[PDB]
Amino acid sequence: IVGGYTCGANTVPYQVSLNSGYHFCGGSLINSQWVVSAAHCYKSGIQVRLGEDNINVVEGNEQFISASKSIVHPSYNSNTLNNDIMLIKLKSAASLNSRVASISLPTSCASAGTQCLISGWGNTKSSGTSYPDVLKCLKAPILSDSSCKSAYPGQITSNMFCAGYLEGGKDSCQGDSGGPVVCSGKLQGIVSWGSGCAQKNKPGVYTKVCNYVSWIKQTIASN
Ligand SMILES: [Ca+2]
Ligand code: NA
Repeated sequence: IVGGYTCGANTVPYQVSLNSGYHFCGGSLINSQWVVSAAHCYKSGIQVRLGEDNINVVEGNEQFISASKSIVHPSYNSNTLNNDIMLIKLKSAASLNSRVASISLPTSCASAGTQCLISGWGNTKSSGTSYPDVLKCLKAPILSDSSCKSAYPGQITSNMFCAGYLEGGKDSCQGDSGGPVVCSGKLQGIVSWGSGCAQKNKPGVYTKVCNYVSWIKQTIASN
């Protein structure tokens, strides 16, 4: 996250860290046994870490659970990153508590102008590399699709939306992928891609979760 602030320990209780010997992507807990993340974060041998704040120090509120199965969306295109979403089933159910809670799926899609909260353990520099150890947060609005499509011609589909600051300065970055975008108490996006981080006229691009609630609900009930 570039231009964000330190969230505070366990203030984003639905945020998860996917680890394969190191933190490589974020995710969101949707219920005791399922996590949603981006499909481009797919890897075999994932350990989901919940109740995390400093990912390098065990502070006591963490739960490390291995994934029993991963489902990448049937229409995921790794070239355009259209349908960038995947579900992960935990080997055991997580114990939900004050520090570990799930996020609710949306009943409708959000409007341009709505403010959201984006969080993650990714790079914090637009031009440089600085990876933090504690969770960072950033508040950003959803941008009109017109401004999104004008920043990226021919690349935006109906399953994506942009959020951020066209002036640059604030944005999600790599290491934040798969993580949540929550607006009004519902999970509306997943960190997917963008052009660099916090560059002018290059806002972040997110997976539009309101278009996948039926596939999500149907898939977790059958697995
Ligand atoms: Ca920790
Ligand atoms: Na993240």
